[PDB]
Amino acid sequence: ASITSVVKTSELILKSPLLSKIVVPLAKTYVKFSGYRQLGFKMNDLIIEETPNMQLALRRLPPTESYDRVYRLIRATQFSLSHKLATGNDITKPEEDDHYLIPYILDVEAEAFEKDALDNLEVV
Amino acid sequence: YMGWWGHMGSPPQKGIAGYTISPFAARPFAGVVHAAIFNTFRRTKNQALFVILPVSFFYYVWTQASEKNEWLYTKAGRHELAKAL
Amino acid sequence: ATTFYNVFVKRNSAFVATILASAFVFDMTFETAIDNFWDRINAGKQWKDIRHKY
Amino acid sequence: PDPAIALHEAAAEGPCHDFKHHFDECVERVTKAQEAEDYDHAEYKEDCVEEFFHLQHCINDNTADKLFRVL
Amino acid sequence: KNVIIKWRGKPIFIRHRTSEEIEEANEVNVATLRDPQTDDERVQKPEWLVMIGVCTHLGCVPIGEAGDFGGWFCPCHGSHYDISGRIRRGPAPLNLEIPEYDFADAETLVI
Amino acid sequence: MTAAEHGLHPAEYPWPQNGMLSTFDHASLRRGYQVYKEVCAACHSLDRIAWRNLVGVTHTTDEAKAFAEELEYDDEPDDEGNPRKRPGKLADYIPGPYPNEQAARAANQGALPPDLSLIAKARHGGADYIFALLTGYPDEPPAGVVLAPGMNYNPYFPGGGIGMARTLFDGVVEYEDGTPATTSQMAKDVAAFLTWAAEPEHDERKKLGLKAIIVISAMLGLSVYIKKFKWSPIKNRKFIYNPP
Amino acid sequence: ASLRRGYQVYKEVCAACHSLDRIAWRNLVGVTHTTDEAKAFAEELEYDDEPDDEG
Amino acid sequence: MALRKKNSLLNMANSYVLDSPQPSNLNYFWNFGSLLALCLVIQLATGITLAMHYTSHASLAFDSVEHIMRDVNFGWFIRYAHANTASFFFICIYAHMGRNIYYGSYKTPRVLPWSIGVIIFLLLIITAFMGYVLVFGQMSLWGATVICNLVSAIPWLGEDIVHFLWGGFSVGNPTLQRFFALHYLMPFVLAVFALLHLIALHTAGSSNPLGITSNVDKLSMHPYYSFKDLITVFAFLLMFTLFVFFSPDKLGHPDNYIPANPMVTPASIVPEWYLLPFYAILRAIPDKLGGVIAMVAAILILLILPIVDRSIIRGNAFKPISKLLFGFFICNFLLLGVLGQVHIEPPFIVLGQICTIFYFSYFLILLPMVSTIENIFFYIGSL
Amino acid sequence: MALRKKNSLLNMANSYVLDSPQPSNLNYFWNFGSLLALCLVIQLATGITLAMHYT
Amino acid sequence: GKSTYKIPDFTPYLKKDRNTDANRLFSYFMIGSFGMLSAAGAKATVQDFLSNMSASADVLA
Ligand code: HEC
Ligand code: HEM
Ligand code: HEM
Ligand code: HEM
Ligand SMILES: CCCCCCCCCCCCO[C@@H]1O[C@H](CO)[C@@H](O[C@H]2O[C@H](CO)[C@@H](O)[C@H](O)[C@H]2O)[C@H](O)[C@H]1O
Ligand code: FES
Repeated sequence: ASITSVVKTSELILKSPLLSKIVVPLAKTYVKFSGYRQLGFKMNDLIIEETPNMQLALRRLPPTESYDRVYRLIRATQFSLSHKLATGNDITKPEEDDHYLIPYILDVEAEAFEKDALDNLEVV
Repeated sequence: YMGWWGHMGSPPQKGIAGYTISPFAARPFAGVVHAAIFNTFRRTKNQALFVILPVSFFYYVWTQASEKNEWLYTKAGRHELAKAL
Repeated sequence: ATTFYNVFVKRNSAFVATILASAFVFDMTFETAIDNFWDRINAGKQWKDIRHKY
Repeated sequence: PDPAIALHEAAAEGPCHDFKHHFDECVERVTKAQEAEDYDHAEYKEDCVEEFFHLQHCINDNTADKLFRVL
Repeated sequence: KNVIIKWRGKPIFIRHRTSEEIEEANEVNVATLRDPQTDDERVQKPEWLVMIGVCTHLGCVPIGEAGDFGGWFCPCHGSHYDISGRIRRGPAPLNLEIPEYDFADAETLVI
Repeated sequence: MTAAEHGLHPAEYPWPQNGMLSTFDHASLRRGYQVYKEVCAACHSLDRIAWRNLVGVTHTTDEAKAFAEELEYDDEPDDEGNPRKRPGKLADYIPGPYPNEQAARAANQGALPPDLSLIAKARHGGADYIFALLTGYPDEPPAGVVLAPGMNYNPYFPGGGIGMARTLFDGVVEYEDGTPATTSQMAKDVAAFLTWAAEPEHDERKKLGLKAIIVISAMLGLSVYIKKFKWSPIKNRKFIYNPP
Repeated sequence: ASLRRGYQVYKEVCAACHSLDRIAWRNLVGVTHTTDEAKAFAEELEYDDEPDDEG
Repeated sequence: MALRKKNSLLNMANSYVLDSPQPSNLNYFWNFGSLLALCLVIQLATGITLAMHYTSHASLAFDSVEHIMRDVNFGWFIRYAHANTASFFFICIYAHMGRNIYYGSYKTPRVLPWSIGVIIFLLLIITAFMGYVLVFGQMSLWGATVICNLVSAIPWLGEDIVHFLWGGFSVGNPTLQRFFALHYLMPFVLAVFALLHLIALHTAGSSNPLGITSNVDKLSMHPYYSFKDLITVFAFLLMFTLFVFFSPDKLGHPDNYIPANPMVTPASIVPEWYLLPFYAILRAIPDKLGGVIAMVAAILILLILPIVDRSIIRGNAFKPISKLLFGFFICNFLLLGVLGQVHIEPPFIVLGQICTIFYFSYFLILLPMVSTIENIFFYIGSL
Repeated sequence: MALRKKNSLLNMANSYVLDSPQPSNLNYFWNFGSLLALCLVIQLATGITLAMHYT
Repeated sequence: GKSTYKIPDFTPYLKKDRNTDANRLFSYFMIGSFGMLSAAGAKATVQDFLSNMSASADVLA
């Protein structure tokens, strides 16, 4: 799937009061059970990157954000291979789980999807 | 998507220092007792439901099915077998 | 102990020679040891135990 | 004489007494049913195989180890 | 009696059917038959049921005289064939195939 | 299916050869051969066993050659190309009681006694099945069983009706070793013998497996030490991150 | 036509001492002989059947 | 420059087994690849050895296998090793496929290694099926009979195709000789495809249990994975030893020690355990043609995982709902296996149908639904 | 970039049988390589076929 | 957490006698034992397995 799809659908849910009332608590528990925070990841670190779009979004990250991401992946890989979890400051707190990459990938995809649309335009 | 040593395709790394010691300088089995007990317990507890739920359900299903099948091919189960065919 | 290292381990040619000579000795002695053990746990059962009647 | 004969009899009178009685009662019913006329022109002819198996299966469970111990 | 002749590695059931057997087979209404056929379509001679004795389900060989329609019973999945060798009960889709057979003499057939 | 249609499943008897480290009892094997020779061989062949196979298992070379030399086997034709017989040699196979299947069935009211060389591997249950079957003929079939003609009731045999009658009775064999030849003793011996016939490598196979288990266990232990040793730099790696 | 004549020489002269083991009667059909002629040749001989019911 | 990098031939070995950059965090489920390589080598070694003793003529095949068991020095071992390693090959292959499904190894950029893998799996099934026939015991024959009569369901030409494959009107000598030739050949084809799926994988490298890139932190394949692979080799050989030396017939069916008899049908024809799930799928569909299509589709449907998994995240390590669904899928696949060996009787007929529907609905309905919902939960749940 | 160059598997075929750069002046004696490949294929095809009939 | 000259704590894993010959020798004894059993195992495997090619029992008769 496209990140655009995920983001749009999520916005439909957050708009509807009914839907948000039932879905937002579920999603919070889901993320607690998911347990990526226990390896010191931010959600966005888990998005599949071996796609041309995502490679481009990663190249557009500010240098600091990019260096931090590389550290989080290396740290997590080391916890993975050790079968240890993050402790203390390594655990991602809910307030630190920021969508640092979503803006960049949404821009890359916006252009790619406009390009597809415009490749199919018919002069009326 | 993967390169080779020297151009693996990592975003540029900076600011991480990695440290390690020689295999000859380390105790390879340091804290193995603690890990074998406490670490395995932690990791198993965290994954237990994902094994127990499907296994317990499918075992119950099979148990019910095998017991019904056995009962249908008894004398007592003659009539219920006749209807089932 | 340094002596042991220097003689049998330091040169790989020596280490491989030591391993293969050890393998030869192990192979021969292990054969003999298993044979005796197998004969004791299966006592009076094997042909060698009843052959004397014939 | 055959060790099995004694072991089987002992196991029937003892730990497999309920199954012995089942098989016996079955046999009584079936023999009596065969005695009655128009049995040959019946749809379902009852056997005692099930009860026999329950008995034999029980006897074997209580005897197998004991029998091989005396050979 | 039913004979078993190997013919192309498959078994051939040849039954010398009695008068009352023929009668039993000529009863069943064609309508109620997975594979609708009458005995006259199957045999070219009412006293010689010649069939390829492979069950039409997977390809086991039915044990004859057994069944529930007293013809042939496939023990594998419990399919019952008739005295015409028509399928009556169980998984099997078709009636037991009839080979191409001709009576050269009245006492010998080629298959 | 009905339990009848499956057959009663045989008990698990404690055979001498059950057990990872246990061989066959060769004295039992020898007794079992004598039961085969005096009872089963009347109807059943043992076509895959040669006289040489008994040597150093049940019999000395002399005893086995004596058994072979009592029989006549087909030789190569003489110089006029007429057929000839010779006395048996150790390389000969133990000969069957019937020349073909048709002869076998004719002698057994239609039923074909299978070859016993593999029967212990060819039935679910193995020795236990053979033992259970030979000892499991009830005096009277369970009330209500209708046996087909020429069939005998035996619950261990699938369907219940077997073409083989009860054959082992107390003292049909006179064992040469003074063992009391009870029905159960003879069945135990012959079942051991047939199990050996089906898997004659069994004793050697389990000894080599013991050696293999020991060596492979040691190599497994050492391979774990070596893996942990070589990996310890990677497991023990620590990082310090200073954001640039 | 030569092949057919040659078969007759084989049958009347050579076959007294020499076998032709790899040739079946069916091989002559449509080469030297019609199916009927070849079946006639085969039916004059006796071959080993499968055993009867008494074996 | 080092010789291992300079020399073209050495460089190819080097790139695969020595300097190959691997993620540093592969867990033990990444070891099934090398076990399958070990199985494939044991099968070649034992297989070629048996071929030196086996006779493919139907009058002699079964006898030749007895000759191997009884007369050839260590023949018993070579025979049982070959027969049991075929079972272990399928345990390892199901494990390896299970690993790939759980960790999303089928996702971009690894669709090609996955798709070639699905073909390797088909070749393994065909290889093992033909090998089973070579013994020419009762299960050999009745297996070949049943399975090749399914081809009869192909419309119009099916019958003709069957007779062409058998080389005759029934399974018999021609079939046995041709299966011998093909069973010898197919493992070499299987080896080539195994090598192609690795070459295909080399472009992306191995996935890892976190499903993130490993480009940041690589480890040479040797010595780290070399020595890790030895642990599972010895664990495998311990399991191998227990079967081959101590219980060589536990995984098999006694019926194959009766010589093939086209007249007598054995008590029950069930395939080898590892085929049983597909056999259950086939039984579930009442139609003959339907059943065959379903059975093939049960394997080919793996090819659509790259499409139907809609997750933005690779693998299940972090997806609790997907993990539960996967647990149900795997257990259902085992229940299908069990239903492949029960008799076609109530209540297993209906149960088999339900399990078959569940099997397909995982790929067609549940995985697309669940993966879509988890995408939304990750995004909303981390806002 | 063209698929035959992009895709790893196709690229290997490409490098050997399609874009492989050859000298422009090879004479007919450079053709025995491909004949030996053809012989090897005929021998595999006929060989595997005979194996299906040989005992 | 900032100075990279302050090597992280490795005292849980560091061997005190790490540069002794005793220490290296031990680990090579493990590697060498493993090589020894592998050599003995390979010899056994090869010898047993290739003996299939020697005259079988029917031939020897
Ligand atoms: C005079 C006949 C006769 C004697 C004596 C005889 N058998 Fe049989 N046996 C048969 C016949 C006939 C069958 C086939 C029964 C059937 O298929 O209904 C048979 C079947 C068997 C079977 C296989 C049953 C199966 O599962 O297919 C075994 C095992 C067996 N016999 C072993 C023995 C042993 C052991 C002895 C004596 C120690 C023995 N038999 C004595 C005639 C005999
Ligand atoms: C002979 C059979 C096979 C062999 C020898 C084999 C071998 C391997 C090896 C060595 C690897 C790399 C190491 C590993 O991840 O375990 C691998 C990776 C892989 N194999 Fe297989 N394989 C076989 C069959 C299959 C099958 C049937 C599939 C799929 C249906 C498959 C799909 C894959 C995939 C997708 C990967 C990449 C996984 C990853 O590292 O993320 N293979 N295989
Ligand atoms: C993936 C590789 C292979 C697999 C999965 C495989 C599988 C099998 C199986 C399942 C059997 C039935 C075993 C039995 O019950 O006895 C068998 C038999 C056989 N295989 Fe293979 N095999 C493989 C490779 C080979 C190879 C390369 C050869 C080389 C000729 C070969 C030769 C044989 C022979 C001769 C038999 C029959 C003898 C016997 O049954 O033991 N196999 N194979
Ligand atoms: C380089 C490849 C090969 C060469 C050079 C080759 C050569 C030969 C030769 C010279 C013969 C004797 C021919 C005769 O006079 O009848 C022969 C026979 C045979 N070859 Fe091959 N062969 C090759 C590949 C194969 C392969 C791959 C198979 C696969 C099984 C095979 C199967 C056979 C068989 C079954 C025979 C005996 C039947 C016969 O003689 O025709 N061959 N081969
Ligand atoms: C490049 C490698 C070098 C060439 C490889 C040599 C191939 C075969 C050589 C030996 C094969 C025959 O050699 C023979 O091996 C077998 C078992 O393997 C041994 O046999 C011994 O052990 C086996 C079981 O392990 C018993 O069944 C046997 O009764 C006993 O004598 C013989 O004592 C030995 O003389
Ligand atoms: S095979 Fe005949 S009933 Fe299924």
